[PDB]
Amino acid sequence: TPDESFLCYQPDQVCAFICRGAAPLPSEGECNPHPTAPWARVEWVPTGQCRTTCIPYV
Amino acid sequence: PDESFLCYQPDQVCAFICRGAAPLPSEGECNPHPTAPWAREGAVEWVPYSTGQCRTTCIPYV
Amino acid sequence: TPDESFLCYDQVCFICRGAAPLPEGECNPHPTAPWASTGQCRTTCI
Amino acid sequence: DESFLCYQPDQVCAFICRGAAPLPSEGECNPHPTAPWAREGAVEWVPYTGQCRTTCIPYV
Amino acid sequence: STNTFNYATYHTLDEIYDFMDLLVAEHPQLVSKLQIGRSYEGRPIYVLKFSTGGSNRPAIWIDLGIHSREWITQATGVWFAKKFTEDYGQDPSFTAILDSMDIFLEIVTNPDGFAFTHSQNRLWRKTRSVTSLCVGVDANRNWDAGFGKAGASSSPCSETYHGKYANSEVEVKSIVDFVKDHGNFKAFLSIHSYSQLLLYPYGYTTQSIPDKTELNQVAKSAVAALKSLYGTSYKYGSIITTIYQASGGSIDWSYNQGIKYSFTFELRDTGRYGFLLPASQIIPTAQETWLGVLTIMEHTV
Amino acid sequence: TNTFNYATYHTLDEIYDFMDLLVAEHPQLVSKLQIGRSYEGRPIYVLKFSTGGSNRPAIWIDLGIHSREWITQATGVWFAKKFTEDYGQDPSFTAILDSMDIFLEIVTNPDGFAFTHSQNRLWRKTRSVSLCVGVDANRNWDAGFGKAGASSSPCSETYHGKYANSEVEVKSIVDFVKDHGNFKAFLSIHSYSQLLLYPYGYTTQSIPDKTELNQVAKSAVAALKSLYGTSYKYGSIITTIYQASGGSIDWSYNQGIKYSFTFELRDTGRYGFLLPASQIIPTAQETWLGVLTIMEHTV
Ligand SMILES: [Zn+2]
Ligand SMILES: [Zn+2]
Repeated sequence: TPDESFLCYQPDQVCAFICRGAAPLPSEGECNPHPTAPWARVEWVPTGQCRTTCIPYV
Repeated sequence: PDESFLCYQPDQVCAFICRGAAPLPSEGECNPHPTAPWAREGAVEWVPYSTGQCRTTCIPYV
Repeated sequence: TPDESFLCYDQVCFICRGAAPLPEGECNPHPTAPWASTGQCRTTCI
Repeated sequence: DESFLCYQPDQVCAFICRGAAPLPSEGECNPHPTAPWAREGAVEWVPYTGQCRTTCIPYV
Repeated sequence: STNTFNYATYHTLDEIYDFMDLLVAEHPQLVSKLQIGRSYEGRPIYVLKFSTGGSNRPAIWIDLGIHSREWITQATGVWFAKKFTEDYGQDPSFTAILDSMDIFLEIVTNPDGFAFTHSQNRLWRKTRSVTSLCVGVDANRNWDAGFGKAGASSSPCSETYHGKYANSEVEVKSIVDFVKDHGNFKAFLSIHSYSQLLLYPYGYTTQSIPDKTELNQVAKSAVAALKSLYGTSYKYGSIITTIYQASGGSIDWSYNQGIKYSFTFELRDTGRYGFLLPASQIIPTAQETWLGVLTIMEHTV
Repeated sequence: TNTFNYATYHTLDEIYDFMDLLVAEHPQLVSKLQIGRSYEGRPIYVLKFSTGGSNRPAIWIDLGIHSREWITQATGVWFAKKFTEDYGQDPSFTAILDSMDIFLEIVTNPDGFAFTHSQNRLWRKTRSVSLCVGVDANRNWDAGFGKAGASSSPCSETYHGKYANSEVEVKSIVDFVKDHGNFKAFLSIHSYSQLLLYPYGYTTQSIPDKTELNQVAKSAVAALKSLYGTSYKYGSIITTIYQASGGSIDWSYNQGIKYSFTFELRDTGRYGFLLPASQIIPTAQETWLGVLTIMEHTV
């Protein structure tokens, strides 16, 4: 039911996930439960579903 | 393994019994806590929760 | 806009999104009653 | 765990036994899974070649 | 008046029969009294019919006091009868039910046994037939459903004596003939005490009924509704798994006739007072059981 | 008090007038003690039931610490009358009152109670102040004060206040009980859940008297159940409801008052706090049986 927020680190971006009945896959980086990133606050995509937005590193 | 929690919210207490999950931060101040009769009786229905499942039930402060 | 729960006191009845139950009886914010003579409403705003 | 319902003229007695079975004096005894009342009631093991815990109800 | 009637005490057969007449006189367009037969000793056997029209509408059968010592059942029957007349046109669920279905309430299924519990032996269970050192038959072992099988006695002296043949007891035969002649019963509820159980078939066999999932779901709901009132715990399941094997029982019979919603209630308590449940618990027992009975009726409609 | 309607919920003025009537009718048995003034200046009243002695071993009973729990204040009103009806008639209760004093506080939280009649029927806390008003008077006692099962947030229902005994409604009782110094039983009456509880709420640590209080609870519950079949469970607060730090009976027990129990009256959540007036007498009657059982074991 409820939404769980995650923050992921990848070498080239930071991604925020809000998931319902799911969590980010290992391929989506070092992802850990964390408050929704301030810039993350639309499209649910996929055991459940996650919406996600990223910002790049340079 | 089944783990149980009492989550203390401003207006109510909610019991959680969980498999492969733990109550989310949105559930309030959650303590690992043996299941009480009211919890055992009311928390019947498993629902998908995080990457596992929980059964939950609440009471107001009495 | 999150859900706000109320308890109104013939019967006892509310979960609302951006509104509150009107004097629907003697209503006060209260956790959602467990069941949601002398019956029981399960109502919903807006 | 070996369990029985023993049907007597006035009551039914449940037996959960280890290393024993209800004696002929317990009436018409049928191998039978335990009902909730039998689990609620049959709490104390007693010597009986082994031991049994037992509880009865009148016909209801 | 049924308004000044004391529902918080146990009554004699005459008082209950007089109550039936009062309630009919007060609600003649809702309730009628039917004599479906005479007991072994010649007492009229009465059913209250609750109806708002139609001809032989889908019906709910409720029997109480088949075992005479289970005094909480007859007392609950009296309360139920009054409740039906109090709630019709006030409660929308119960009005809906009665607007499409009839209810047949047999408050005292075993009138000789009941008279005997007041006159001679408070803890008498059986009918009073002598078909006489060892009087009577267990009316809930006399039905033509696994008759004679385990869970009934071939001994006249035992409390589960099945009798010489199925339907030998006029008290049972009367219900059988009534329900069969009617042909349109949708639910069939037998009310007993005690244990705090809600039971579905079978008692005579470990074989699962084809409607196990549904009846188990209905029992689960009715028990939740019952419990919601005063916090009384009930258990539910087939007769054979939840109390004991019982052959020739009413709901096994009713179910095999095709009456799907066939249930047996075991009311309060779990043995402290047993059959001698105090009068002060009549009303609370009837009130909470009503919620469970209503739940089943809603599922029927 | 014979013409008084016990099957109806009363305002605070009705209950306070009732107390004066009862004292007038029974001057040698009951006296009205004022133990303090509430945050909003309302008198805090305790009914003393006594047949004499000086500093006799005492039973404390408090109701309506949480204002919305109306069954409790109503039960306390019925209890008061019952005590005067049964003294010199019931041999067991007569024996109790010939050896012991009973202190009954019917409305432990009068400001909240006033609020539940005028503004919010479901108010729980005191009315002390802060936009966010009031302290949970049953989180304000000096017994694991501030520990888990109380909130440090003023806006939350279990707000423990700035410090233990910060609430005059709690300090008034603490002062009184400690000054007296000879209380043997301490009973706090709440609703709802149908529970009889013993310490502790603040810690999973068992009390030294667990076995006995458990036996006392068992008898009380059986006695209560016999009237209407009202099903109670029993056990420690923390294992049977939830963790609750700074509670009254944890405090009393730590003062050495062995027979410290909390009742959660009817129901189990159907009407909850909004228990209909029709259940007032039935509740009071069965609860009395439980309470008298504890009193009998106390003597
Ligand atoms: Zn409380
Ligand atoms: Zn029976």
